[PDB]
Amino acid sequence: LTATDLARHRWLTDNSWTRPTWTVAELEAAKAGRTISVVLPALNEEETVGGVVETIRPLLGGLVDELIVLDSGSTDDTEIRAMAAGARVISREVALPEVAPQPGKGEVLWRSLAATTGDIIVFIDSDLIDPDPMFVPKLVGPLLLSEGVHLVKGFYRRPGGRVTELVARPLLAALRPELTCVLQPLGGEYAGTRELLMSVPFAPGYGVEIGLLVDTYDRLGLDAIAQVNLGVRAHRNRPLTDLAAMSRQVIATLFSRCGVPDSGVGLTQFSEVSLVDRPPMNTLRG
Amino acid sequence: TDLARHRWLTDNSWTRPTWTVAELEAAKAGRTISVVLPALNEEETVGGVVETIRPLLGGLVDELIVLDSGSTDDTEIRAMAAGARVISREVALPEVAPQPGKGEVLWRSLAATTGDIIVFIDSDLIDPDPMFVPKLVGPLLLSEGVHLVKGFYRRPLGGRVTELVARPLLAALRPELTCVLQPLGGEYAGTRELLMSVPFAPGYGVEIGLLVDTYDRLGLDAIAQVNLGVRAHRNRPLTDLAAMSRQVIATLFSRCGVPDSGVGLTSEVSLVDRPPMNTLRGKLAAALEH
Ligand SMILES: O=c1ccn([C@@H]2O[C@H](COP(=O)(O)OP(=O)(O)O)[C@@H](O)[C@H]2O)c(=O)[nH]1
Ligand SMILES: O=c1ccn([C@@H]2O[C@H](COP(=O)(O)OP(=O)(O)O)[C@@H](O)[C@H]2O)c(=O)[nH]1
Repeated sequence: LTATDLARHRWLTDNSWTRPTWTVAELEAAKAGRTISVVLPALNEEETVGGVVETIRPLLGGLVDELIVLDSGSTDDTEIRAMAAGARVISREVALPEVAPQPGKGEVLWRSLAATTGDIIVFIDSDLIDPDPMFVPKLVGPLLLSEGVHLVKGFYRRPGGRVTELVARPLLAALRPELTCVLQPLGGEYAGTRELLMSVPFAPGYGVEIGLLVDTYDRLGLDAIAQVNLGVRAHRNRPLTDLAAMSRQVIATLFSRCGVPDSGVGLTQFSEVSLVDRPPMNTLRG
Repeated sequence: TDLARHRWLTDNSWTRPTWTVAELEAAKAGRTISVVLPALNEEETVGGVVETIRPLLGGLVDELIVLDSGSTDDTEIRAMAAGARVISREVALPEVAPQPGKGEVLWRSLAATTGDIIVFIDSDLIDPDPMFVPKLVGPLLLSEGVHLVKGFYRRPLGGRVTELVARPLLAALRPELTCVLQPLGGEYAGTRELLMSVPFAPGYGVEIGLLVDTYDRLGLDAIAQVNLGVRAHRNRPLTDLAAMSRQVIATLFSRCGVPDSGVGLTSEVSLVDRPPMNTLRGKLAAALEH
């Protein structure tokens, strides 16, 4: 009944797949000379990083051209476990030597653009306990097969969370209502074209996902964004103080894209907030 | 900046209010106190809340009203049996058609009360305590310059909307107000001077709108907070919390001039305040300006 509703319905019809059952073989055949890089950001994920790598490794040399763990300064056994599991481990410093690192996830994903060569870049979190081998095929399907798509968001069915449903989706309803069609805007499993990703700033820390979604929308609208169901995953039960820090940075990043000033004041406890994006990687490479 | 917050907590926050009913009665100095419970279909709890306040009626408390918001259950009869006067939205402000939501109820109660101080207490509380009203009025009666008192609950050793939505948004847009522990709480008291003169946000936005307007107009030191006791976080469905969050966002955006689309969640979202009650009840308001 609203303009938002109407666009959502058609966008789901065209750009959302609850059964993204493309085969690896057909996706390989559709690459048409494009290459695919998979990047796992990792900070102290020794218990899970190898398991994630193991689910992607069978695609290496076929659908996937490179599988990189972009280490974020781990002090546990993340790097060596990623090595043994069959990934290429690259530090923030090796990825982009000319810029000093700053903390947070967004920095890692941004730097990975300088360390990878794929025409399509896929991000998968390294803290996943139950990774499924079809994540990468499902994420790249719309990029390889669907005209005009530059960003694919992977969502999970449940057997979003609190920040998604209380913070991100309500703020998008207020500020960019067409984007409320995206089921899991904060999700860490997603893929984009190099053309898109090199051309947008990267928000810091836990702002990176929402920043990329809004910057893509502001340039290209809903037509360029797709989503795919990766399967069933249970909600993680994270501490409220962590969720609040995430909510504060999601707010800061949304406000920075939507014309709202932000005090720069992090959370008052009885938190880390940065409004400093990294510039488009095109300004340094390519 | 934490110096501003530290000083406010030192002077304007009470974890253990010491006040007795007798000392508060003795401090009224001719001021009267109205207690208003908004109620929409609260038959299971409204009587218990009223019962905790009724012993104060005729002493500390001058009026005890349940503002019924269109209930179809036994809310009215049970509130009356417990000793409250029950006033419908229509009776409170008869010439203005009612609109839905909590903010409407609190706003209308201003036309149906005579107190120099108005105390709001939710009627859905499972474990009300008789010292709520004394604690909420203490800073209004015994401190100087306080106009709004927010009652907070200590938690066993705010909720999800408070900590993920309200506090982070205040950090971004009204940073001093992050010192308020439970900005969305429904137990609070205000002066007639303040409440009659501010617009009232609709629905679930009413509390945050009043907090921000008080802050802007009267300042941080006009706001106080008091610990009402230990209460466990209420476990509500996420969809309900999301609808509340969306309205909190809308009201804070209204108070900051952020274009809000008005688009709800696939939920009710209003961007329209009710005007200050002194615009519709000017003679009542003037009679109470004292
Ligand atoms: O500074 C950071 C923060 C996070 N991450 C990675 O980004 C993903 C999401 O991080 P989050 O903090 O949400 O999860 P957690 O680190 O608690 O598992 C995980 O794979 C982290 O290892 C990272 O590489 N650098
Ligand atoms: O339109 C409304 C919505 C709420 N309330 C009252 O305001 C308080 C807070 O409402 P909430 O919806 O949080 O509680 P619930 O109505 O779910 O018990 C309660 O005493 C409600 O009865 C009201 O009078 N009118």
